[PDB]
Amino acid sequence: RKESYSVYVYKVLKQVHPDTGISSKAMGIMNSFVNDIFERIAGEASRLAHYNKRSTITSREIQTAVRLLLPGELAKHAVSEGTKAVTKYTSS
Amino acid sequence: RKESYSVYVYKVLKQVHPDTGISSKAMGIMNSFVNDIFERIAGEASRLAHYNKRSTITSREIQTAVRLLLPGELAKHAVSEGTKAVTKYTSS
Amino acid sequence: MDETVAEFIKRTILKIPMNELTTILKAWDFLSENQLQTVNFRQRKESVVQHLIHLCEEKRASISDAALLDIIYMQFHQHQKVWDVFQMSKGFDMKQFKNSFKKILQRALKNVTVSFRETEENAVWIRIAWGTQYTKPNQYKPTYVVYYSQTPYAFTSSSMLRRNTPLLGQALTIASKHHQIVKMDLRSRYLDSLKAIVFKQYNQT
Amino acid sequence: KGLGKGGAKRHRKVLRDNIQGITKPAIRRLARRGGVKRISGLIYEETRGVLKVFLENVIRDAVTYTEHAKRKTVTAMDVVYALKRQGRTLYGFG
Amino acid sequence: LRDNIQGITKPAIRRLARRGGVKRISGLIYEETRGVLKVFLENVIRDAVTYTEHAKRKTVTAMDVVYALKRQGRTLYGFG
Amino acid sequence: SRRISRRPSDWWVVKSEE
Amino acid sequence: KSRRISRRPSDWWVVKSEE
Amino acid sequence: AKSRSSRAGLQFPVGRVHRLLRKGNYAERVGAGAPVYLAAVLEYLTAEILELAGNAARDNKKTRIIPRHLQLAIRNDEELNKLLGRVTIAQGGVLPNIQSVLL
Amino acid sequence: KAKSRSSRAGLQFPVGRVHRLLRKGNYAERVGAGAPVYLAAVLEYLTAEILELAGNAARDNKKTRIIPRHLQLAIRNDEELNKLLGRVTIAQGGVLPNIQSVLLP
Amino acid sequence: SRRRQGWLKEIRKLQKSTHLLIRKLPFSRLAREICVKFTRGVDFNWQAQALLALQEAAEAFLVHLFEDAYLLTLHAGRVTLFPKDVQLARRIRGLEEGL
Amino acid sequence: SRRRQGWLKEIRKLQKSTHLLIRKLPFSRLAREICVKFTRGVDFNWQAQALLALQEAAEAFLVHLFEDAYLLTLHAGRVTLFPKDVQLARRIRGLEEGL
DNA sequence: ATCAAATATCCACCTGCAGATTCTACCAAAAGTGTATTTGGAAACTGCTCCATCAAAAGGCATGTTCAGCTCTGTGAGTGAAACTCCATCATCACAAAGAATATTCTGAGAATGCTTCCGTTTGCCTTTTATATGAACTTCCTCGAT
DNA sequence: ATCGAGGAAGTTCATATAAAAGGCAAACGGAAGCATTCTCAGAATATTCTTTGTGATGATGGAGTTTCACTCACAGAGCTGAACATGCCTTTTGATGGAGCAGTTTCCAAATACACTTTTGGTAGAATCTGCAGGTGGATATTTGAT
Repeated sequence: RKESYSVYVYKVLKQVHPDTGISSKAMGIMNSFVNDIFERIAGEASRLAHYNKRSTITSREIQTAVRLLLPGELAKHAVSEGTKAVTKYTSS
Repeated sequence: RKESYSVYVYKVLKQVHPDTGISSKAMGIMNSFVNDIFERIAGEASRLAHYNKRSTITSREIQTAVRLLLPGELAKHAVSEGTKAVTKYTSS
Repeated sequence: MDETVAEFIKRTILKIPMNELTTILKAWDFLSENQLQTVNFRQRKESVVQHLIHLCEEKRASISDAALLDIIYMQFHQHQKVWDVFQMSKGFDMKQFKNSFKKILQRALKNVTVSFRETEENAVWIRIAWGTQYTKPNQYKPTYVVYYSQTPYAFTSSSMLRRNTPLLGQALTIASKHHQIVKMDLRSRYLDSLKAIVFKQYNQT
Repeated sequence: KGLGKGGAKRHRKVLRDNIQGITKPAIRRLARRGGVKRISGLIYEETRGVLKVFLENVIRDAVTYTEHAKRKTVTAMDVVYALKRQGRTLYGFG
Repeated sequence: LRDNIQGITKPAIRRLARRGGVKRISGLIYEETRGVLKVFLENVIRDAVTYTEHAKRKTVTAMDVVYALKRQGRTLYGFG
Repeated sequence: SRRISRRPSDWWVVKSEE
Repeated sequence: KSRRISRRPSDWWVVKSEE
Repeated sequence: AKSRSSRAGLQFPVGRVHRLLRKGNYAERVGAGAPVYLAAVLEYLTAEILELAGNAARDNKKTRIIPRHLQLAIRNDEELNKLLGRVTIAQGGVLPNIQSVLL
Repeated sequence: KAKSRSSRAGLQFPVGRVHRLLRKGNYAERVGAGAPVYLAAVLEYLTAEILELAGNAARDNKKTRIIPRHLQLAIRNDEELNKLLGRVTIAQGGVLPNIQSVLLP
Repeated sequence: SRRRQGWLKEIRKLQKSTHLLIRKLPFSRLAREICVKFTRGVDFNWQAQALLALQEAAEAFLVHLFEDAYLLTLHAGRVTLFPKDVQLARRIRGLEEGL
Repeated sequence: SRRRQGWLKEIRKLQKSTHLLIRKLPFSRLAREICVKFTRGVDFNWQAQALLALQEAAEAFLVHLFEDAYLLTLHAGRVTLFPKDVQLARRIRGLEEGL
């Protein structure tokens, strides 16, 4: 009854490696990794909308949450692959 | 227009010192001490009500948050002085 | 007073349902009923038990008499624990028996299983806890033995702690005026089912 | 320290060892992974000190989540949560 | 090669480490502490100008530094 | 009430029951 | 997918000059 | 015509805690007995770090608590250290610490 | 009928499960429409970046199935994934094969 | 012979693998004794996933302590550790990463 | 006298008081330079509380680095510091207390 | 040795910035009385899951004796940093005008909530099918050590 | 050189353990279209706050010489902690029934928001009224080190 991200992660593995498998406990780490980045980003983005006297987590206040919760070189490639996934969703 | 605790903390000092004064910058530290304890405790008691999947922060789910955010001997008094506040609040 | 008696009483009371909570405390005979007037029972059980703790903190709060509260609790919940039937032979109110109830394991405590609450139909209720020679006893996995001073049958609760089945028979046969103890085919849930299988075969031979 | 006092029966209530199950070569083989090329003869007493004060800063955070939701069983999610507030996030069992 | 980082002057770093209990400073800590201080100010002002450029202003205020040190791990009790 | 306030707080050295 | 430059830990307790 | 705080006997405002603790969305529903019990713990700490500082005012013979005397009241306590672990103080200073070993 | 928002975004991580979790956590009162498409990208790029390194962990150790050791040699041998996961000890893990300096013969 | 090689066979062996290093049943009887000094009286009940959740944190903590304690032995010209080099490796560490 | 006493009378003077130890206008000209290497081209504008907010952290972090880094001098039998004693004290704190 | 300028203390003054005190008026917040609503205690029961034994089972640890690579202390060549006399230039305070930038007030429109219908997609669940890995043997290969 | 002995890849091989394909129910959630709801960008405007400039200014840092205390290699006295070899007691496995205890479902009332209420005292902020701290000087009291 409890849902994972396991089927979605397995599609990412086949997209970047045609044959690489994954063990079951290795799928367990790929869950509690991707909730830890999720709870950091969507937890720290809450603090900005509580700071700047707003009420809506928008598509902008994840972007300044990405530029803090990541180190240097991994930031600029994440955000530039970030906004590309918004523009084609807009002009679909 | 931003409110502080400055009239409150000054009344606490008179209960344990009849003649001690406080400088106007030391009241500023007694702001960000008491909000930092406040923004921890309610910001950590939210995690228990999200864990057990209830929706009421009661007078119980602060108590197990008090026993985490404090060290050893400061725990036993702050909960025992805490429960002295509720018992003469109900039986009024 | 001690400090583990506060955690023990707080967890003992919450096992009782709200129906018979006033039946137990009037029959347990430990606190003054004028304090029961002060304890308003019609409110939340979280605030019920703490006032019961606070009205036991102003008294002696001994672990011996707080153990007696669990014994009366087991008399009114006999449909949960699984029971067993022993019987002795090779040899009344058993007055010389009660003189030395506790003749076992002298290096551990003065009395590990002390219990003084007698019941009619010659029923003795003794709460048997267990420990070892350098460990404190464990007050939450007990063993209950109901023995009669006329029938040599002993009604024994199932022991969640293993390894101590025949020494319980040795601590009961040597302390009595007997020599033999057996293990019959009587292990059921109830005590009225232990009437027509024990009181029918023994009392009408 | 030594609360729930030992002498309820007699002195020396340490009956077999109760602490020395962390064996002599076990603390060796822990340090052999870290790059300790040679261990002095007092670390066998020292690591038993540090490992006792690591459990009292986990289990106090771990039994409290257990005693909160009124249970008698510490779960796997309780220890993962207790180390998460501690500062040592664990990706095994969450 | 003139100025703009040697404003952290030569006896000022000395009088810092006097407070920590350093009896006698060697001859490279005068360059070493100027290295630590530059890699401390790039892990604050990055997080501090981020809050300013987010809520669209041009002024880094007092609350723009107390927050960015709170997310860093160094909560400050002076100004917030 | 009053608790015990311990002035040095020597905490890094492990210390046994003696 | 594209590529970033991912360096082995590139010893960081030793302070770096521009050179 | 009764203040909530005078029902408890403490001093910190019950209602101002009860006002803030809904506006932050810490939970969608806030119990009645909670912001009394939080108003004790927030006072017992602020009545603890003052009494140490207030006894630090006479011992250095300045009758007004200046922000030095908070720094020497926090770091000279075992149990208040672990609470304010990753926290510095403005206008702080350090403990008087040299050891003999350096001197 | 092109109604899967993930396929509309050209991503692979889901969109609607992120949009469901941004309200049951109480992170704000209203959650924007353009937000959880931007959160379903950054978690993809932080999932494709680890497994591309963990994919080269199994190939250079001559096995075909990524075991939890292979993430430990994938994360720590990055620069920036160290400083991201500074508080994370991976279970069934291991440490880096650190040949020290003064152990050289 | 007398001394073929004592340790350098063993360190490169143990860093290669990923086992556990403290045996489970003593490591359970250390926890249950310390679990009963808190929450007095009631010895609790442990899921078997919980004991394998401390042991992948304890034997990942101490292996990070000893390695980071070993960089103090090389700073003093020694090779062997001492309890100087663990007492000093906790005080520098700073009160939140092992007390 | 050849030397009366230099270091001991100066240290117990400085721990007694609560100054700031870096002069403000160089510390402003250090901060504005680092601010303009980010946020390309366009400068910014600083309130006079924020420059007294870093200086109550930078001279609260460097002073807490030196007292911690000095305990690695006494562990080697030295007295003087070195960059062997600062480049080791940024390590053991482990990536979140000075990098 | 006393003379000697420091090192330190107290006693009295003395502004002068700094808290402290009314008193504001009233805005804003809180306190009270019901209306109508609901989470969560509280009781009872299924059945997953873990303590507590017995037992091969050996794998791994405990004890004792040795030994070569350490740890500790002292010396002395060689040195790298505090101390100190000068002196300029770079940090500071005050100001004042200039203003870019911030904050408040005020309006409406594209954007989020909300209920509903209808499908697709994501689960647990075997289920069968399929495979990699690992442990074993296995030999051939082949570094390394004793004549 | 000569050649014995492990040590180490390198190969083969069965083999369960674990995982991938499949399937489909199906319980659940993402989605469309719609109806209605508002938070927040955009523009106009008083106005806090901060940059840029000046001239005094002098405390304070940069340069240099030095003298002593300190870091560094070498060598020898002492002791301590790895290899080792060998019983044996202790940790594993597993299989065990029992079951305490976790998880589910079902009721319902005692506690919670809505909201307008009237109150109201209560806090924040604004001029007035004190006095505690820092600095100066009163320089007397006192231990520093040279004749």
